[PDB]
Amino acid sequence: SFELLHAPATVCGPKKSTNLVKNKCVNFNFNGLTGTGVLTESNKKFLPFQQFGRDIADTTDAVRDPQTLEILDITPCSFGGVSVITPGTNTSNQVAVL
Amino acid sequence: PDPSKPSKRSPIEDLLFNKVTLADAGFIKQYGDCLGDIAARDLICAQK
Repeated sequence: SFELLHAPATVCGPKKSTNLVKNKCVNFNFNGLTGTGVLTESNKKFLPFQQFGRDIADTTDAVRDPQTLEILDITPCSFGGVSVITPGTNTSNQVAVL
Repeated sequence: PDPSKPSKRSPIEDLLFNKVTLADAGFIKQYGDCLGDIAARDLICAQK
C-alpha cells in the first residue's frame, strides 16, 4: 500500500537522482503519476488534499514533487499534424510541411 | 462598418460578434501550458 499523499518522500529506488527538466519532453514518475510529458511548476490552485491530479482522460494533470515543496503542473508532450503541400506526380513533387 | 472599431463591423455586427462565444481547441489554450508562448498560436493545445 503505497502512500501517494503529501509528505516528503522516504523511499525511492537505488538509481541516482535526476532533478526537474523544464520545457523539454521527459519521462516523469512522481507520486504515482507517470506518463510522458513536459514538466513546469504550479500555476494551478490546489487544496492540500488535492496536490496531485489525474484528469477524466486518465492522464496526469498535476503532481506534487517528492523532494522539493513545489506542486508541479505537467502537461503531456507536444505533437501536431503533418500537412504536406504537394502537387501531382505529373510534375516534379514539392514538399512544404505545416 | 464603423472603421473606428477594432474590426470593420457595423453597430449591428458588434452585437452579432460579442454576444457569440465559441469554444474551439487551439483558440482555447492549455492550462499550465506545455510548449511555446501563450501568444498567437505559439502555444500547443490539443485539449487533454
